[PDB]
Amino acid sequence: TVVVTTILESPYVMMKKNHEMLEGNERYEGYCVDLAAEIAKHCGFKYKLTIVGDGKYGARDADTKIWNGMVGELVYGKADIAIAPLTITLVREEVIDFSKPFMSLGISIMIKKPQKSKPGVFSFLDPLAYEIWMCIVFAYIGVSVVLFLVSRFSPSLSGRIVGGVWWFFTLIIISSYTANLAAFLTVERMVSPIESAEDLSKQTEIAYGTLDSGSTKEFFRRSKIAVFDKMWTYMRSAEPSVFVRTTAEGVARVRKSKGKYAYLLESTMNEYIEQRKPCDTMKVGGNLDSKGYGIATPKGSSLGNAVNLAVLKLNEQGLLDKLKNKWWYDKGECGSGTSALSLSNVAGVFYILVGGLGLAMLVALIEFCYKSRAEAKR
Amino acid sequence: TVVVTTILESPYVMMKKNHEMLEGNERYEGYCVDLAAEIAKHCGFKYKLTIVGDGKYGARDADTKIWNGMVGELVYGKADIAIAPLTITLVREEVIDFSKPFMSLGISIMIKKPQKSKPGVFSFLDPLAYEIWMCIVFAYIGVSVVLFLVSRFSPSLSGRIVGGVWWFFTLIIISSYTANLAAFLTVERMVSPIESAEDLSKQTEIAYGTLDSGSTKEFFRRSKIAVFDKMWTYMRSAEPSVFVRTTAEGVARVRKSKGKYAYLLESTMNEYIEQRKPCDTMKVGGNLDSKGYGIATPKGSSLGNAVNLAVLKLNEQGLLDKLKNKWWYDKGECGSGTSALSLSNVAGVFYILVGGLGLAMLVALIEFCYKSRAEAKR
Amino acid sequence: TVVVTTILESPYVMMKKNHEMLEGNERYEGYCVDLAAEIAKHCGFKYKLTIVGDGKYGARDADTKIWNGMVGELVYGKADIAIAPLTITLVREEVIDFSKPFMSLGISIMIKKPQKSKPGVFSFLDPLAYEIWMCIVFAYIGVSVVLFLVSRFSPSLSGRIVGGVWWFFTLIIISSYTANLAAFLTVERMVSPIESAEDLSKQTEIAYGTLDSGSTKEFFRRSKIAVFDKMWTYMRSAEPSVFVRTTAEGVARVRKSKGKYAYLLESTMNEYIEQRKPCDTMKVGGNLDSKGYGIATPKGSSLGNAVNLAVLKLNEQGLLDKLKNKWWYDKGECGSGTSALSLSNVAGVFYILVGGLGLAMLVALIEFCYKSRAEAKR
Amino acid sequence: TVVVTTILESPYVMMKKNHEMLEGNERYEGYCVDLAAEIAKHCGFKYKLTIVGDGKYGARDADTKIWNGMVGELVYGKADIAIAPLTITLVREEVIDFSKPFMSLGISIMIKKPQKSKPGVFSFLDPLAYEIWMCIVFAYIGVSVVLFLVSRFSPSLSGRIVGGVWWFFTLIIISSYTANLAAFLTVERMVSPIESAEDLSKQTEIAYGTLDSGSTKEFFRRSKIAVFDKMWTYMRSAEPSVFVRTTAEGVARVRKSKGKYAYLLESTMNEYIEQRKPCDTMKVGGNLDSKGYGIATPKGSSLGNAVNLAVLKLNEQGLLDKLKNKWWYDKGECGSGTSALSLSNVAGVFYILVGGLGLAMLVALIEFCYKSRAEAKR
Amino acid sequence: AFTFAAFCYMLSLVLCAALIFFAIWHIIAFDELRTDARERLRNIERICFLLRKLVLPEYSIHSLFCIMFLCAQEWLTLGLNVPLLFYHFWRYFHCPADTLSYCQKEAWCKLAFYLLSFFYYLYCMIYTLVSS
Amino acid sequence: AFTFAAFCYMLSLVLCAALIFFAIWHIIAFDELRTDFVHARERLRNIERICFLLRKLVLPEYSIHSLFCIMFLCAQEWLTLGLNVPLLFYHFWRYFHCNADTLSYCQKEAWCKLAFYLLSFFYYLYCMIYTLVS
Amino acid sequence: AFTFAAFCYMLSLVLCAALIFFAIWHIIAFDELRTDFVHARERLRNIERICFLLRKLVLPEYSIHSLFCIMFLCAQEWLTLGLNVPLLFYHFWRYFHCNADTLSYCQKEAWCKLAFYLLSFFYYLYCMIYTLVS
Amino acid sequence: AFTFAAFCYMLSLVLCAALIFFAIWHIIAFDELRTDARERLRNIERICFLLRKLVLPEYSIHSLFCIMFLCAQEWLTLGLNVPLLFYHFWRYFHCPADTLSYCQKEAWCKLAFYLLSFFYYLYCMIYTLVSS
Repeated sequence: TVVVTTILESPYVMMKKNHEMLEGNERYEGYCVDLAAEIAKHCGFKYKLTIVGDGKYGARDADTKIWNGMVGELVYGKADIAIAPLTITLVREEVIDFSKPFMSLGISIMIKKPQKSKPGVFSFLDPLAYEIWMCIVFAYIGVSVVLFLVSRFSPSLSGRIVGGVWWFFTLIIISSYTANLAAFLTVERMVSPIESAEDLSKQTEIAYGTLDSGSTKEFFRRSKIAVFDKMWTYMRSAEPSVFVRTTAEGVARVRKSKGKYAYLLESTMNEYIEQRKPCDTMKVGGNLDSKGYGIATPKGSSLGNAVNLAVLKLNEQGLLDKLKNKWWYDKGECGSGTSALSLSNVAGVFYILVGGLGLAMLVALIEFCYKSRAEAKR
Repeated sequence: TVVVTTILESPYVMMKKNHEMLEGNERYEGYCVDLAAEIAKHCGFKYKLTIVGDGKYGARDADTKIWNGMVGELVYGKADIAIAPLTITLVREEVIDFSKPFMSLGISIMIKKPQKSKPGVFSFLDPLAYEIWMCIVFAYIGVSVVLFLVSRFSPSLSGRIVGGVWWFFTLIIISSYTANLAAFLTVERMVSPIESAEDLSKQTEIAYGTLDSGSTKEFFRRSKIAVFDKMWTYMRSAEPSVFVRTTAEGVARVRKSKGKYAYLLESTMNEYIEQRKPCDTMKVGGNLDSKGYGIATPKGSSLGNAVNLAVLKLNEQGLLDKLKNKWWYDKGECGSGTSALSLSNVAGVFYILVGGLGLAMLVALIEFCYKSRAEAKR
Repeated sequence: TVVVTTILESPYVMMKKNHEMLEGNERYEGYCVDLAAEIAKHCGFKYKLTIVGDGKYGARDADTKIWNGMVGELVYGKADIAIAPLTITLVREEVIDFSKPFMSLGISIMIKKPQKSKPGVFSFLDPLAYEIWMCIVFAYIGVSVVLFLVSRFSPSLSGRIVGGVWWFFTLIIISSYTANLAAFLTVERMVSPIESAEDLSKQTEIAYGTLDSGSTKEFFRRSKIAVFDKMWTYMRSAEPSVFVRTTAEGVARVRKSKGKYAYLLESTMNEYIEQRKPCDTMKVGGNLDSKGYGIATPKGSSLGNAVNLAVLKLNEQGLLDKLKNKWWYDKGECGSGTSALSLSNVAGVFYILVGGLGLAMLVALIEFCYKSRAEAKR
Repeated sequence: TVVVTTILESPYVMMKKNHEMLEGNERYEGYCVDLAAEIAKHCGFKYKLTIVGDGKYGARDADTKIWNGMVGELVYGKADIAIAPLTITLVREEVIDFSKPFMSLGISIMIKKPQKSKPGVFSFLDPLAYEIWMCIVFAYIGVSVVLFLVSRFSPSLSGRIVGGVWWFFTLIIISSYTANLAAFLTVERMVSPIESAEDLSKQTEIAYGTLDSGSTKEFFRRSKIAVFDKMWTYMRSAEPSVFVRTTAEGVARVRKSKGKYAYLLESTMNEYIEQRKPCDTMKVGGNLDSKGYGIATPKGSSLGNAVNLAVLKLNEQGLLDKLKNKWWYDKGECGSGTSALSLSNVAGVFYILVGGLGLAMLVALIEFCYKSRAEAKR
Repeated sequence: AFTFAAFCYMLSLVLCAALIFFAIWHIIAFDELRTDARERLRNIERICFLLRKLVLPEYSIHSLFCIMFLCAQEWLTLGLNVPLLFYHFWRYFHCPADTLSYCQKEAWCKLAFYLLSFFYYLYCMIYTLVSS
Repeated sequence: AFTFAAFCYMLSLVLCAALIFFAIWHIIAFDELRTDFVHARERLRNIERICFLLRKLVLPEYSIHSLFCIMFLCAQEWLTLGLNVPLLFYHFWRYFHCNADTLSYCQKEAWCKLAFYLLSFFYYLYCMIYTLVS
Repeated sequence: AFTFAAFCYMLSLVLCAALIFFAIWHIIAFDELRTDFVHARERLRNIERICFLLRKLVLPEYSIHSLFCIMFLCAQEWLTLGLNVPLLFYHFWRYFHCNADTLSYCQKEAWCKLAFYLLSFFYYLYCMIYTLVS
Repeated sequence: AFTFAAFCYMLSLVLCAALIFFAIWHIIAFDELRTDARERLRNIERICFLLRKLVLPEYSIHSLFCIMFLCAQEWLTLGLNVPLLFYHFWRYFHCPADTLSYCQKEAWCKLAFYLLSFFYYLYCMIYTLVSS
């Protein structure tokens, strides 16, 4: 047989529901499981779907350079093959053989999908441009003035056409406003201003953090680019600590930080979460960097070429995409993805009303104190 | 002889109103009864009816390898012929000579009969809360009061500006109400309830379930169809469980739920129910699978070649269609069971209208009195 | 090998594009072709996909009882098997062996899908019920009367509340009409009044006919039921000749008879046409009768049982439905299935306007001829 | 040493502004050029660049069984190494040692950049024809004339009824205009252009095509995926042919078509085009397949183990991302390339408004003159 | 529950509610005029003004009742009104306006008629509202 | 079958109704004035009243006939307009063209004008008829 | 943070503006009348004018104060209403309760009423403030 | 192409189109009054009526121009109007109304100012309309 070492991470390595009631390879399941199955089919052999000890992918010690993780196994003979989401690195390849990537990915972004924004106190103007509002106002006052100038400037054949054209105008205005507002309220399209990481670099309202220790953090510290360097500057000079200690921590933070946080992680885990519950997240933009999970094998082996060839065979056979759709989207729970009108949507209207009302009232008061004063005193 | 084993399933076979008061074939009644009558009239033979003890149609036990039900009755000489809704199958075709299908059928859908058309009296206030209606009313009265004050103590400009601001206000208000109402109407309009099974595969708001175990579920399994594959994927991940106990339970749970649940069963049974009280069901989705019920007989018999002929003759003379009509619609407890706006949606408007009219007439009368009396007399 | 006799009818038997450039079974294609392929797979043998001579399914001669068609072949040894859409009948089975139906079907209806109806001269009232219109009218006149009764019946505090409530009323009315009309014009739901054959039996505006010679015509002549007997009475006593001589004739008739004709035929051909061009037809209701296309084989043969078993094997394997979806829907062209407002939609409004206008004009004329007459003469 | 065979494909490799004026590696320029520079700087070797004669990457001929292109150059000693966008494949992996992917990529979509936002001046008249606008205008003037006549020769009832009928008329008119405008707006609102390939599979208004022949089409074939299966079914039944000649043709035919056609190509090439003039394209659909470009070498070589290390080191230092940015965006001819209503849609309203205002002022002035002059003077 | 006839009944109800007070004022004015110089002349003429004035309203509202109950398919109640239409036509033809007896008689009869039509319309509305 | 000309034609005949009415009324006024041609004070008051009504019934003719012409124009109709134009010519001529002697001509003027308006009413109805169905 | 009581409160203080204004104007009128208490004809005309204005400025007080009360009621507010009620009691008392001697009381009446209205203005603004943010 | 300032320019244009005729009538009225019993008294008073009347319109329309060109961010043209606002404030403070010379002088100057603002607004609208 073969010593297959991997680690428990979904949807790659998952324990069957009745794992305690089972003893064998049937316990495990996921992506890499069927992957190793097809790999053995191609080559032909027996394999024991074991697990890593320290629950680590692979790294070394700065002082003892001891490989901890699957790397330590495939290097120290404890294992013969590692079919897991093992990231490919310069150092890890300098010691063993990495097959061609079976899963290309890259760092991505995770946020909470757009929720219904604040009522927008002055939102009833959103259907139209402020310029159109000012034009309506000035047209109203100009028409009133013209009417004033056909009574003193003349004793009608003028108020008729003026009234008619004003009727036409207000008609079309009412209709346009109603139609646009109905279109707004019917479909309810949602969008967030974050379609990339450049946007996050520009603004600073919503925050963003990373796992306090991981490849992503070092990459951000490194990668001296105008954008990523700026984001590292921010996350280094920013309070409170935007970083986290685990993944689910950042996920729950974004969930409770609905509109002011965003977590960066492997695009695979992001696409996975987005399909899991509570279906209240989303990935935006594209992969910042580009990495690849590929098979591993000790430096001197015999499956290197066979596995490297089977990987391309599957990538061309439309099989890796099949397994991915299975374990990410078909299995996905988020396969799916009117209300009344509150006062907050129209409060500005009543504010304007009260304003104009008090204004007319003060005008009348001063006009009275002038008219009566003049008529009495004179 | 001629023994005839059957089963008690309505309306195919049932007990007469007073079966204990009768002794013989006159006891039972149903589609299959008249069918056997016609078969005897054709082949010219006397028969004796019997019921199956096991209450099951027929099947093999993985441990005994012994057919049961009427199938076993025939195979084991306990019966001469079977006249019942005995589904045709390959396993059963290997032990008997199924006649030609006297009734074609398949899997269907069942849902709640939609009659939810009881609109509230003040439904027209649903587009926006009373919190805004009261503001509107008090704004109207305040603007009236202020126009009154102005034109009273200054017999202009204040009048012009209050007119303009009220113009703006009422504009926005009517437009908002109209738009939200149009949203409600449109959304309620473009909702196709169901037209086929795919309507359920591409949605999850309405759950769909089947019986605990039966040929229905088995067909949903081992099915190449991607649609049925996805539907089985869904039902297998049901929480709560879409699968239910005896059909009565799956029927009642949709009889109670407005439109949240659907039950998949035999098209014939669905049609039978749709014609039964409380006539709160319906069947729209065309039959998914295509099967047929047939008359069985012991393989080494002499009637199959004399039975298929009668079945075909009756299917050609429409007698079978006549019997189906009789036992489904003529015997049906349910005889046969728009876009515009009904007054029921706008009643409160006219109610408050007439209320205001009467109030105004009363006020006018009391003012007429308090004026004329106090002036001419006092 | 085997003598496979069939006939050219789509989507069962179709010649490949390069049929002249080919010589063999690869020429043909369709449903029954793959059917026979899987049948031979099950049993195991060679077959020559030949064709019938007279281009007829099967029948006899009233005088010479000579079987013309595939029946003549399987009876006179000219063939060994007939995998075609051969209808199962009493007479045809009295001579040979019919397998269990592989395709259940029944007579259906074919019409032209609903097109945008006439503008509906008085359609602008469709959004609301005539009762609501009359109520609007009577409320307007009653309010005008009440206003008349607060000026002569009294010299305001009455016109204020009356004006306000009337403003509220007309507001809600405008909004409701606008919203309902927008909902009508946005989605544009289409429906025909023909959801079954009972409807065709009731009305007589739109006509319906059948092939002047075929199983359908005789069935309609026969089948003494309140409905089908009535439809036969109609089509027998009706001018011009509703019948036709072929199928495409009736199809083109319905196409050019857009809203006053409907053709009855096998549901299979109907579902087939509905997916072909010009995608301007549709099937409604359900199968009136119930028939089945099944395999045929001479009276005494050896494939009878094997074929009867393979048929059920396929029906249970979800294969017949697969081939059907392939040759009817996947191959189907009709995989898919705003405007301005013409004057015809609102002509009634201008008619009403001119009516009221001339009415007021005549009223004014007579009022003048009375007032001036009295003032001059007296 | 070191021979380096390449190919002329932009921006990977190109000719300098004046290549004839230069002799050596300084002649060419591109991503691959700086890549080879970095590889030499890492491994410390001098190289000499060359171009392939066949202008093809590499493939076998079914008759010769002889690789061509740079693949053959390497296999046949004509080249020491290849630095080009040489897609990784299984057949090619069997003859050389592909380095690790220096650039991941896949199949993408291309469409026309939507900027069609040039609304007509009188677009607000589109909801209904001028045939109705003229009727409305003349109805207004006729009602004015008739009210004038009435109040003139009868100084009522006619006034009340004309007011009521005009109320009804204007009600219906504004409601109809508003509703049709809302229909237009909403319909134009709920149109998701594209988000993935499935958006095309479930529609047929926008055709989609690929190159005449290539790995793209081959992937679309032999693909288990039901989505790609349906897309290949569609493209195979294309009429006219969606497949096209050299990519330039498929690009231009969508450059001309507004949104009727889409072209599927390499994600890298699509991104390159999107940054090229006339900047009338875009790429939204995520990469469908997952492949990568790599540096090749003769199997029995000594650099692969010295080349994969450099490739990984550069991918980790972000140098490759820097080069991609340089050669796509920094060198891009295109820098980086709402819901409410703009004044452009309502200009004609204010135009006719001011026209009527000026006409009224002119009429008032001439009336003032003809009155004052003729009265006080004459 | 509404059926569009309850609306006409409510309208006729609110109108007859004013008609009854109209007729009561008529009766009381006749009682006060029964007194039969400048004081009495004014007390008579200023009231004959209102009398001769408030004549068209009756015709208008009665024709309105007729038209409504005709368009609402309510025939059983129209026959209870057409006789008053004939009476009003005869009045327009020839109406005396010795005269106090006839006037008070017609006033009392019309008042009773309107008070009864009140209850009639009320019961009809009540019956139509709950006819579901 | 509307064409925007049916509305114009029906409106035109509507207005022609009162046009005919006013023509007949002017004819009757001229007839009673001819008959006529303190009883003197009463006749003076009566003729003052009738002349006031006449002078009040001048602008409407111009207005509605100009409306006829302009609506016929705006409807791309070019066979009836040309028939209403001469009347507009006469109208504009009346200003710088125009009791015991003047009535002699006003009588025939009103008579011919009434005949013209009646003929125009019939023609407009015929046009609306054979244009509303096509 | 609207509650439907903020609108009522802001409207109430708006109206209280002119309430204070009219109170001060009545105070000034009473002061000039006290000073006063053909020159006689001129004084008579002036006092007639001022009394006409007064009698014209009576109904608005009742109207707007009743509006205050009814809107406070319709807003489920029950701490300010109870403070405006006594003024309504006094108003309805004025009918069957009520120059050279009457001004002696009208002076203090208007003074106390102005104080009440000013205090109510401040209280309404405070209520709107600490109710508009929550 | 519109930019919301062409609207204010069109409005000021239609208003100055009336202002120019206003000032021309002013000038002609002064010319006719230069004649300086009951006939002349009336010919003077009936015209002084219109003069003293048509005073508020100028203030109103000028303040309107100012407010509009302020809200349209059009500053280059507001400074061409604020001096007239100061002039009108000074007039409201103290205005003589010996007097024919001053009146005709101010009339002519304001007429020229309005005629020039006409062309100014016209050119500004033309430049703003095709600034695409």
